[PDB]
Amino acid sequence: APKPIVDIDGKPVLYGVDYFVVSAIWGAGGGGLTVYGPGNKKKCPLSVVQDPFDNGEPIIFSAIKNVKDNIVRESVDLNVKFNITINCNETTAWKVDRFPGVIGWTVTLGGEKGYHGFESTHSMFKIKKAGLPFSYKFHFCPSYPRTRLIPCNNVDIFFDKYRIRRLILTNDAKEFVFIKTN
Amino acid sequence: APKPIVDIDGKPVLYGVDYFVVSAIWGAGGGGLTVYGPGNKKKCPLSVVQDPFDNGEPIIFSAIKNVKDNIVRESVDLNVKFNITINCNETTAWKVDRFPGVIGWTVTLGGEKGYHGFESTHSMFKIKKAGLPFSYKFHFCPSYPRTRLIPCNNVDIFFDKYRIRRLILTNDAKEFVFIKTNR
Ligand SMILES: *[C@@H]1O[C@H](CO)[C@@H](O[C@@H]2O[C@H](CO)[C@@H](O)[C@H](O)[C@H]2NC(C)=O)[C@H](O[C@@H]2O[C@@H](C)[C@@H](O)[C@@H](O)[C@@H]2O)[C@H]1NC(C)=O
Ligand SMILES: *[C@@H]1O[C@H](CO)[C@@H](O[C@@H]2O[C@H](CO)[C@@H](O)[C@H](O)[C@H]2NC(C)=O)[C@H](O[C@@H]2O[C@@H](C)[C@@H](O)[C@@H](O)[C@@H]2O)[C@H]1NC(C)=O
Ligand SMILES: [Co+2]
Ligand SMILES: [Co+2]
Ligand SMILES: [N+]
Ligand SMILES: [N+]
Ligand SMILES: [N+]
Repeated sequence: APKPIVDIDGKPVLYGVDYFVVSAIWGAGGGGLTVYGPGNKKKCPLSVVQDPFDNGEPIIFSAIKNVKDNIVRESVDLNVKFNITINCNETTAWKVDRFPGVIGWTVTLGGEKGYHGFESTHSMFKIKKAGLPFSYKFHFCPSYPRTRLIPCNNVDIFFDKYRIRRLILTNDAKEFVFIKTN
Repeated sequence: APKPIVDIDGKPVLYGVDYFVVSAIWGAGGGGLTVYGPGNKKKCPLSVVQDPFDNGEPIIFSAIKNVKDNIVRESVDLNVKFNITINCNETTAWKVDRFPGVIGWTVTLGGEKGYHGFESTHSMFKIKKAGLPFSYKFHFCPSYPRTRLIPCNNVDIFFDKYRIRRLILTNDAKEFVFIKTNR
């Protein structure tokens, strides 16, 4: 079986539980994850961004299949959402999609949950071990049937024209640790 | 008070207890610390090197002042040694010195403990927080009087001509975590 993902305290990361997802590297690159709109006058729609000032907002992982031990494991497709309320008309779940002002594929909100065909895989992410203590990266490469529209890639930070730290699909990966919220 | 140094399990690092001192970064940069000679036919004297293949050899920190709670704290001068036996006629304690064949100041064996003579400060190291989870660097800059011979600097890894991974004083710092050997 794939290895369990562990949190910063070495305990298994679990589905249905709030975690902060926080940069493993401190300083300029430090910060957890939150949401923000395009960055100009429009408030909506939202994408996933890095907050440089704090550990960000709580995130919950949801399993695709029934996972009886409730443990999140390496390189298994899963769903991701922020456990917060927002004022845009969309879910708080992550997906890969086009986002205005950003070339390429962005991690946005408005994601779906579960498998129900090709497009639902655009809401599936994998968590893989990275090269720092207790650290992981997000990777997009679903193992469920889908079209070839979105190429497989790691998730990393990209500074947009407003210097908002967007998460996008790209060759390199951002390293994160998981910190149980409570 | 300064914060405790913590080990990879988040427990305070203690004086007089064995730890492996292991690279925070995996892959090519991975491995703990051990000792090796100048790299040619001579076995002696020894310097501190990174073993790329495993967590290395056990290391013990010793306090310079009396530390009642026995906890190693950030930015406090301390002594470092390997808790191993060697076949060179020197102590297993770390110090900064010139080492045969290596340009600049190297972390070698043959160190002293405590504070008798200005030379003994060349065996004093500080552990400072680095920018990765549970990660730290060694910094040489003693807080006790000494000669101006050895400049303050961080400790990092340098591949010598044999590709032996020497620890030297330099601007950049190698990030390490501490793993209790009885774990
Ligand atoms: C998701 O966020 C919710 C909204 O913050 C959390 O529920 C809230 O938890 C508060 C304590 O942190 C408590 O005041 C509120 O009563 C509660 N609000 C509602 C509408 O339930 C929720 O936190 C979890 O669920 C509740 C029932 C408590 O057991 C918390 O300790 C749990 O963390 C967050 N997480 C989940 C998985 O829903
Ligand atoms: C320093 O290294 C010594 C030599 O390896 C350790 O002592 C040895 O520990 C062995 C168990 O790992 C035990 O078989 C040997 O009897 C013992 N050898 C001698 C000469 O004592 C020492 O380990 C600590 O002390 C011993 C007595 C046990 O209590 C161990 O559990 C301790 O870790 C190493 N550490 C120190 C602080 O001396
Ligand atoms: Co070895
Ligand atoms: Co005297
Ligand atoms: N916004
Ligand atoms: N040697
Ligand atoms: N001296």
